[PDB]
Amino acid sequence: GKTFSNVEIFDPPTNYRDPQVLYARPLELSDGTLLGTWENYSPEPPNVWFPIVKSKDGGKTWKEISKVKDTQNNWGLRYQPQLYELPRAFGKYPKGTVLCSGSSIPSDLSETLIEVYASRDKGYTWEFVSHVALGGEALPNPGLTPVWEPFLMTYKEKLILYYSDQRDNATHSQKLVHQTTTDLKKWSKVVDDTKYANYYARPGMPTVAKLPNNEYIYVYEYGGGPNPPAGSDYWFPVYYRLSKDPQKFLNKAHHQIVSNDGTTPAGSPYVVWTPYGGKNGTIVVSCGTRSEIFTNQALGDASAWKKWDVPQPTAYTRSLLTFQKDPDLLMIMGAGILPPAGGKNTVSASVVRLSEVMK
Ligand SMILES: OC[C@@H]1O[C@@H](OC[C@@H]2O/C(=N\O)[C@H](O)[C@H]2O)[C@H](O)[C@H]1O
Ligand SMILES: [Mn+2]
Ligand SMILES: [Mn+2]
Ligand SMILES: [Mn+2]
Ligand SMILES: [Mn+2]
Repeated sequence: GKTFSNVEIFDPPTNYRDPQVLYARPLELSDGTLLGTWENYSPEPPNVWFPIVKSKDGGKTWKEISKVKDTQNNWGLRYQPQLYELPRAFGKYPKGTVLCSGSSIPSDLSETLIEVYASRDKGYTWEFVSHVALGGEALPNPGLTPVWEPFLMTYKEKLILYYSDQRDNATHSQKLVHQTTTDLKKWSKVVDDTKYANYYARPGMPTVAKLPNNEYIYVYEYGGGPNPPAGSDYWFPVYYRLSKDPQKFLNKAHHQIVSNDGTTPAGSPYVVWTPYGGKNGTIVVSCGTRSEIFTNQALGDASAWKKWDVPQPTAYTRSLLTFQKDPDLLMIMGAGILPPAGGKNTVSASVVRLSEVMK
């Protein structure tokens, strides 16, 4: 069998700094190997790194094979890792190269620097490729200028790196932006993806998936979005946009995700698409404040979102992975909650079948 529930990947030493672990991310290679990583809050020195775990049995067991380390800044690789496998070459990086992007940040949190590292041997060793984006102080407060949360995706002959940007700090508390490259070394000028006229709005945490009608779905948390629930004054509802050209989300209409029973997912979302479920496949979305998954089999029709229970617990930016050889299988991976986490975060995962979950 392929399914399992709550398999522990990593339990941190008890002396790791709160939250100890956070922000889990998985990747499936073209040979079926799985890699995984997370924010690893070790006592420094040495500078923090991103651990790389590998599974050859579809996620049932895991072993650390390497670390991605900051070789450039003497700061560490600290926040928001993202793994990606090149589906075609980009200059001297061929198809099957594994990228790890993430944010290099000094211990004192005074700067943020989105980097790209590459592995030419399926995750055993890593090399620095390029600096992408430099920002200011690594706290999510209006007026500071950090960059955060890289997400990588190919579109035709470009590689696009989507992220959150606080550097337009006189006009947007935070906005969503991207840059593109064709060689992994030179990055285009910043292009806006989503921004809101309310200064205090904080769209954040972009993820993107490709749909079978040649459209892309772009999902984010809309901080400051309308209709915050009773008692609260600011919330992070999950919104999305649809576009044929994934460099042009900025001019598209936005849509809140609300399931047919009225549930409104909020926080740190993650989207994938799988061919499972019909000609439109299934869009699957997780959010960071509840344990269910949200599905859509109508190409993002705003009235067609459903919600289903799964065994994987709620986690900040809980992530998802679809398996190429079996589109019915979905991995759900998390590394716990935002601090204070009380020493209790671990990295874990579950693999479910959508045909079983969606009954
Ligand atoms: O990854 C670690 C966390 O990141 C920092 O939050 C950054 C904000 O996260 C978002 N979603 O809630 C926004 O896009 C960013 O502004 C936080 O300090 C830390 O725990
Ligand atoms: Mn243990
Ligand atoms: Mn523990
Ligand atoms: Mn439920
Ligand atoms: Mn079964």
